[PDB]
Amino acid sequence: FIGKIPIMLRSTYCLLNGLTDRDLCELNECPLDPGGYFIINGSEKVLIA
Amino acid sequence: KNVTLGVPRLKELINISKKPKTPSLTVFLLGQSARDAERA
Amino acid sequence: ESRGFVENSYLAGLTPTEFFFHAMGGREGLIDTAVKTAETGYIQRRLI
Amino acid sequence: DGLKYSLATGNWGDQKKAHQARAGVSQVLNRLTFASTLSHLRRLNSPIG
Amino acid sequence: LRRNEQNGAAAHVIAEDVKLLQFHVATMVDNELPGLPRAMQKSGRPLK
DNA sequence: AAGATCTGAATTTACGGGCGCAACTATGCCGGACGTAC
RNA sequence: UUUUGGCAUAGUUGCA
DNA sequence: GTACGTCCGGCCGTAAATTCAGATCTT
Repeated sequence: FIGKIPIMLRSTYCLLNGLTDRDLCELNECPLDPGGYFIINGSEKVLIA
Repeated sequence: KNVTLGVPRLKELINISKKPKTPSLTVFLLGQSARDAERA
Repeated sequence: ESRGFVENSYLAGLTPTEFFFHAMGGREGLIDTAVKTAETGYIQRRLI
Repeated sequence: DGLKYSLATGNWGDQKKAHQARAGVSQVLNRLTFASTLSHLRRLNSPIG
Repeated sequence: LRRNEQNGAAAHVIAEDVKLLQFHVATMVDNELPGLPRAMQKSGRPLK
């Protein structure tokens, strides 16, 4: 172990990867949510290009 | 012609500067060269 | 039209090139509004 | 913490050298309407430099 | 520097103390000048 | 006459400023050292 | 029986 | 004996500075 990397939502390593809309509803996640952001201390952070 | 105006020119007038952007001399003539194009 | 003379009225609607050149024209209006506000007060405060 | 702080504050570079660090890269995601969220996620920032 | 004089300590350390005191008073009145680096509060932030 | 000096007159870094206010958010400063309990 | 409060930043946004 | 754990020490306008031509002195 060397640390913890924040994970961008709906990436290939987020747990919401490739989940159908039903399973996203079961996890109380909006299927229309595009993702593309991190959760840092509960705050949704987006990196501006 | 093209002469500086607006707030840059007003700035330079109140911010007295040794370097005008568009310094000029509206120089007049008095003899026949005032009316003669060739002489002017 | 190549150098940005738009020929359609606002009623007729602009073409894509015409629309993009018009957006270019309005961008200078926005930027000069911004710089005017940037120079708002400075000349006036110096004068007073 | 090192990623986390940089994503929590948006100051990028060395933490102790944050005086000369580029700021505002990471921003709290703007959840006011769905169009605003999409616009924020697709955003480019041009620094003065 | 006071206990250096009370003890009668060496001169080079006294000069270094005077140097650091000069820097500290100068950055206490004015923490911005084209000389030594700025003073930080041990928290990575300059002093006001 | 010649010179050295030498003293007033042309060229390079270097601070130091940079819109009125509003409104909202969100984030923030340790490692040795010493004891006590188990 | 009469209180109250973090400073300095950074970002975003409104009007001129 | 071992670890923890929590308490104490580390742009443009001046404005100064550097180099070149009279001028009195020096020779």
